[PDB]
Amino acid sequence: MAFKLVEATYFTFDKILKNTTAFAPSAKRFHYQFNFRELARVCEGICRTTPGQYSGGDQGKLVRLWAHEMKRTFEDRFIANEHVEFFRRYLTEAISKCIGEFPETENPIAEPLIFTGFVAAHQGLDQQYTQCTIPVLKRVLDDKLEEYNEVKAQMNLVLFQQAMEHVSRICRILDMPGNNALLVGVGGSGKQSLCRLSTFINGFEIDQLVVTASFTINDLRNNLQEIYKKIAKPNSIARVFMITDSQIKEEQFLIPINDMLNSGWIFDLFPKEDMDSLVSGVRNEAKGEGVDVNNLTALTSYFLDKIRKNLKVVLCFSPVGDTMRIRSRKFPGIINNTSIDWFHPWPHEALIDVAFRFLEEIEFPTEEIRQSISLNMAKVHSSIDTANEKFLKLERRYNYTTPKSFLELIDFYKKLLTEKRETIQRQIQRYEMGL
Amino acid sequence: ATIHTTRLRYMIDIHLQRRKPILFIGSAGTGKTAVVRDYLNSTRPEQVSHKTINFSSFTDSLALQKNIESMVEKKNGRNYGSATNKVLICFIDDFN
Amino acid sequence: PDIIEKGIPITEGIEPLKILTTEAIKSKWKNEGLPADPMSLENAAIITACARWPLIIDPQLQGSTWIRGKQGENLTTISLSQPKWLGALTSSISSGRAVLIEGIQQEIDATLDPLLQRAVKKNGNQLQLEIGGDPIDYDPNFKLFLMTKLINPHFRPEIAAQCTIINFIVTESGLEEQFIAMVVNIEKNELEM
Ligand SMILES: Nc1ncnc2c1ncn2[C@@H]1O[C@H](COP(=O)(O)OP(=O)(O)O)[C@@H](O)[C@H]1O
Ligand SMILES: Nc1ncnc2c1ncn2[C@@H]1O[C@H](COP(=O)(O)OP(=O)(O)O)[C@@H](O)[C@H]1O
Ligand SMILES: [Mg+2]
Ligand SMILES: [Mg+2]
Repeated sequence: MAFKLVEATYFTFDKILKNTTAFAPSAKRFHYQFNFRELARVCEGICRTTPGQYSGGDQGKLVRLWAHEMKRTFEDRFIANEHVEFFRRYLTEAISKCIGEFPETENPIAEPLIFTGFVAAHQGLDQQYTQCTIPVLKRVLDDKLEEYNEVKAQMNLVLFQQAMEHVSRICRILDMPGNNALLVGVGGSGKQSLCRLSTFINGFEIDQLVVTASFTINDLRNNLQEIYKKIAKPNSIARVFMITDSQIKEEQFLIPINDMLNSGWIFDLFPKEDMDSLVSGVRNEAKGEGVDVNNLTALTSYFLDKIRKNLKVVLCFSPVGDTMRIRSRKFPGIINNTSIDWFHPWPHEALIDVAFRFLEEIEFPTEEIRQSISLNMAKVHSSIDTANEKFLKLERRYNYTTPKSFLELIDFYKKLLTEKRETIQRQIQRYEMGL
Repeated sequence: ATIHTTRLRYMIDIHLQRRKPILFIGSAGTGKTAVVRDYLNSTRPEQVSHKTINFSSFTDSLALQKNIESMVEKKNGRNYGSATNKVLICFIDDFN
Repeated sequence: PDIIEKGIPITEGIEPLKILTTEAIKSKWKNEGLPADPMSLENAAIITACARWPLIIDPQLQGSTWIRGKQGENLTTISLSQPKWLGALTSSISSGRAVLIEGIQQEIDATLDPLLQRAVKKNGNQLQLEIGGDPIDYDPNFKLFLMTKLINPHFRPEIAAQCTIINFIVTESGLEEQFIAMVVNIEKNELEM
């Protein structure tokens, strides 16, 4: 089955290269470029699977896992839902060729099918990565969110199916050692808040830099420098690093971060004498590991491996201008080294759940109004995107509609309705007393 | 190891004995950096002394010299080279 | 139609102009250099009910003249080009009825980004908003209006969400409707009065 999966992953990879018109390097396809790394991390994530849980018949269970993992490094690469459809057809043809005979009852690849090694940690399984059902995922995330609210700063979110899937595939990139996560989406997509949650789900400690109005390159270096002191110590939880487009006030602040995220740590971050004192602390660990000590070559190397494993870099950009594309062109490390993750707009089914959550704890005549309003809230936002597509073709004037725009609209509507209802109630009470 | 890497691996050993530098070209996917990075580990740390340099598109000529200065030890006179006749290798990535 | 299909309790004849604002306040606006066409009333009705800061697009400065009429007292217009615009805005945020920003066509300055955000930080009784190096004391009933003179202006979609966009452009039938209201007042003055 291993050999078949290698020919399969190639077959899918090869059918995409053949369709140069569909997928190619472009201005808006700076990342679309298909490397070894995406095949490598696919091959890496199979190696993550422990023997004891995958022991037995691997005719049904492996192809599912592979297909998922394959899908999550290719879907995120694609921006358009058209490109997605083309890929799924190539993936089915590829599987059906190498496997030969497979049941038509259950599609090998399916949107419902997710794989995560955080669900295992909740159920008391140790280093286990398997397929998790949508309803099980809901219960774990909802429980963990209550734990996050208890200790860290309270974050409200809808926790719809598509947002939860986005939590799963970020948790997955953080579980892989050395590999860095890149989140791309429009302003308000929840990605920064989904990352902070996703980090907390796993056993990792998130550290975001705070940018003041007046900031300097040397001030950034000192914030990073502090983070590397916590990683250097042997018995340390792996530090995640959070960055957004707003946090990057100038392009000079990005240069250090890319050299960190590419490999090891930025050249001449600390002095040579300070580096020597960090190396000595790691030497005590190396004895326990059983790696060659007092070699001063393999040890220094081992220090760079540990630092790489314990530093995770999370980047957040918006693909709205050609400024992000200029970042890709300028900064080579970012697009190739990190694992891209693209946020699509919220589905019609998800928007209904958002409205249904905000309408809760508001009085209504029969609460059937609530369930209907929640539909109309989704229908109105969708009908704007269809009108916005019509507006883009008809006139040169560009309008943009984001999920934060939608959230803020709902809060304003709710406040206006509550104020009008309160005024009407006061007037009716006065009229009743007078009567 | 691959058929393609082993034959390039031989070409590097040939090109390391000589003072002739090597330049690798190909797409992002091809896996050049790793093939060089494997070799630098397999080389003896006394004979050859390896260092990686990565340009992020803001690396000025002055900043490159600071990286070279640190790599090269101070020989007798104006000349700067490694002590005990060690050969100094500087690896460059994202050259263009 | 989609409100009737669901069957949600609503009045038989709804129009957005009536909800946003009463009839009397439309008659006030008419006096303050506004036309009687519904498109301009809708636009004027939006900025009143806006939960976000309103970015206005005004070729022929039709919107700007209305804003100046409405804000009769303590209105200050500060262009991006002015060198003390950071210092003026900070002193305005503390004790300013209203603020107007000229130009700001596209690429909005990073110093305004925290102000543009409707979320404000409350320190005890007082409210504090962080603009520039030093935080400045925020007072309630502060208004911020952003006017931009352009045709097909291009904004960041993150900004189009953050700040509600509204256009005062007199085009097609939109200008016709204004001339009718003007003509009617000259022709049948008695009926309008
Ligand atoms: N699913 C959601 N449910 C509720 N509120 C949300 C949701 N997603 C985002 N938000 C709100 O909108 C904000 C979006 O900002 P952020 O999470 O940083 O995303 P982005 O980087 O796309 O702007 C959140 O901080 C939160 O206040
Ligand atoms: N034998 C190999 N095993 C694993 N990865 C390899 C191997 N050979 C090359 N690679 C890949 O090579 C890449 C690093 O070198 P290279 O592709 O030249 O880098 P770049 O694309 O930045 O020029 C990584 O994707 C790495 O996985
Ligand atoms: Mg945000
Ligand atoms: Mg490389």
